[PDB]
Amino acid sequence: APDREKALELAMAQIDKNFGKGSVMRLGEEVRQPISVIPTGSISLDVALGIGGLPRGRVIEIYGPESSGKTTVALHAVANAQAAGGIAAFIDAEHALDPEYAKKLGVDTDSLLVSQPDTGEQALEIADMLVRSGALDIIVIDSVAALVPRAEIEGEDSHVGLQARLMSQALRKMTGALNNSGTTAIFINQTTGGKALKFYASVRLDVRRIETLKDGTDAVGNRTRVKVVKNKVSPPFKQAEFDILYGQGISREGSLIDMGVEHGFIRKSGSWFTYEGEQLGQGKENARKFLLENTDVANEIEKKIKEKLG
Ligand SMILES: Nc1ncnc2c1ncn2[C@H]1C[C@H](O)[C@@H](COP(=O)(O)OP(=O)(O)OP(=O)(O)O)O1
Repeated sequence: APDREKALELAMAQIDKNFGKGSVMRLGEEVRQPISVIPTGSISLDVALGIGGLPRGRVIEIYGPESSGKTTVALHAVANAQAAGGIAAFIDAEHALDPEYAKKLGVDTDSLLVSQPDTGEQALEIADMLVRSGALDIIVIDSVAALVPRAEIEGEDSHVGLQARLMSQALRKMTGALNNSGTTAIFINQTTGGKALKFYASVRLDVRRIETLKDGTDAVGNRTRVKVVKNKVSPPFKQAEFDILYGQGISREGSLIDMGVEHGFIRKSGSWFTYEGEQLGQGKENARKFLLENTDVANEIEKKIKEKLG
């Protein structure tokens, strides 16, 4: 009887000593703790990730439909890793970034590095050496797909001299660097030229806009769902949902009203949210309005919501 479970252990462990940690996991295991971790400014996602945020020194991929949220996450990530004496670098090859939105998200623009490569090759070289300086915490590439080769942009084919070669290369040599430097790297998507990225990424996130969050009126943002389809640091397949308000981004408040009930610290006495006797208000975003101004109560709720997990 114990020979099986014990033979599986000697073996299992054997697998880690040859191929790393998360080589063989078990969807249940809570096995743990890597101090280094950048909170995504989404308590929700953070636990779904298992280790409470994006691992540092690992390459990451956030993919999905347009306008779902991927970059809003990445930018929150920046802001966190940044508000802790972190130095971020945003290699922009889409010319889409909006500093006024980034600021409201807590990002330090003035101190944010911004490269606007010309060739895909350039971007990955600049990113590479820039990560080798071991000075950066996080680095994000906006749009994997928009990293076209020097050739495709000139004339010199029919697919052969590839992008999904340019990707395998840079990814190969840059993967190591990150390990040492302990810099964690976010890549945005929408394979294409990937097929190599999907393998490297120690964590892959499948983002998608589920609901169209309205505040009675009609528009305020939208509900985003995220499935962590690959995780070599914790158990995969967990998922999370959070609110994104056209203006502020991931709703901290909302993120609590959700967790607050999914964990009983708040009661649904019929569309009427309540916490320890006193009422928060009727209507999901009416309670967020309560949790907004009353930070004391939220601090305790967040505090209790955090103690109930880890
Ligand atoms: N500058 C902005 N001001 C206000 N809301 C914004 C802004 N940028 C994005 N949003 C809001 C509106 C959208 O419903 C939502 C989409 O987030 P966003 O981070 O742009 O997703 P994304 O970058 O993952 O997707 P994409 O693949 O199209 O690049 O966020």
